[PDB]
Amino acid sequence: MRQFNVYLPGDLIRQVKHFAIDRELSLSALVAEALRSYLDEHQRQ
Amino acid sequence: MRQFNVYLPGDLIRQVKHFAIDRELSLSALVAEALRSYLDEHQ
Repeated sequence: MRQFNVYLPGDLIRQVKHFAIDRELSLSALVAEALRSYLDEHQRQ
Repeated sequence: MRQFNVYLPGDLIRQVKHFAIDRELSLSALVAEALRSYLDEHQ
């Protein structure tokens, strides 16, 4: 795993952490899933 | 806005970065949309 750094709205970051807490997910796992799901959804040729 | 630091698979990071290049997005815009869409769909 490598370090990934990006600017986001502070309230988005809070919503993501809240969501992780409710599903007992690590941030790394949740964020990875959200990114993979978006890339999958938006893939084109 | 604020810095968000998280550890991810290196190959996913590269994939994300390549995608942002091809779609002419900032990483901030891309990541924000992926997270927002994920949260939106799953609530």
